[PDB]
Amino acid sequence: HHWGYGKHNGPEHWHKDFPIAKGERQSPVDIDTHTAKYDPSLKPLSVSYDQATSLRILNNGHAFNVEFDDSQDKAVLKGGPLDGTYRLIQFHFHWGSLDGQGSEHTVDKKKYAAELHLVHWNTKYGDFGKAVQQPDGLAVLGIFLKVGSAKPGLQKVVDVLDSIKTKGKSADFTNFDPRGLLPESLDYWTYPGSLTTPPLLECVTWIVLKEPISVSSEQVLKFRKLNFNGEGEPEELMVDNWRPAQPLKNRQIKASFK
Ligand SMILES: [N]S(=O)(=O)[N][C]C1234B567B89%10B5%11%12B85%13B98%14B%1061B821B326B%115(B%12724)C%13%1416
Ligand SMILES: [Zn+2]
Repeated sequence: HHWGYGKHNGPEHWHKDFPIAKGERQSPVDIDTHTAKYDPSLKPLSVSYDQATSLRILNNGHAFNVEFDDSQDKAVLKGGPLDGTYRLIQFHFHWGSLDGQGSEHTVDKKKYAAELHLVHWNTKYGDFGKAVQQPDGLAVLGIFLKVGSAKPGLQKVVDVLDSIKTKGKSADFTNFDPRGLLPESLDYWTYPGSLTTPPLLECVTWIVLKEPISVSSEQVLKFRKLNFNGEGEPEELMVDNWRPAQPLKNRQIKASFK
């Protein structure tokens, strides 16, 4: 009886196996733009993805994951709220069954069609597994998707999804440049939170970009043809793989922009 997004194993059940689900710094959260405060102590954000080496794309039964070679300092996130250097390990999306839902973070309670998460670990901790035992182990760059014009930098991902339809399937996915998934502006909000999936670990410095990227209805429709189930099992479309907003508790959301 594994965790998932259904009625009997979804977000309202996760706390039974992962009691940190009811913790003091869970994600995602609603970003109340009027309560968010500009923070002059934030340094410029540095997203340095020129040398990123992608390896593989994987359907893990919850999302599709594009995985990178993180054995050297290549694709790194620095600056902003971060102390030190965080290495890109993978990215994935959360999306809806309909265009009106799919994001995990919300903005004044607005839900976007999807949300991209670029996951990075703090290189002072040596490896990802050690980083996830630290309160500043991870940084996730979150980017909202709205439906409108196509995102040409996404199409290579969309086009390989047919080959990883079911849980456990993977495909080679080299030479993919995640710079093509970024909006023009790096204006962002930041707060301390958690992974939004089990194990829900409270390691994450969240950096959520204000500017969404636009993707086409056809692009997102292809996300929604993936399957949660494995090959030869009854078809359950991979849709609505998002956790809703959690209590803000004793936190403040800071803005990089005035
Ligand atoms: N939405 S999230 O980025 O908080 N969680 C996604 C994960 B997938 B699995 B991979 B590993 B586990 B799960 B957790 B991070 B990485 B990424 C770790
Ligand atoms: Zn995620």
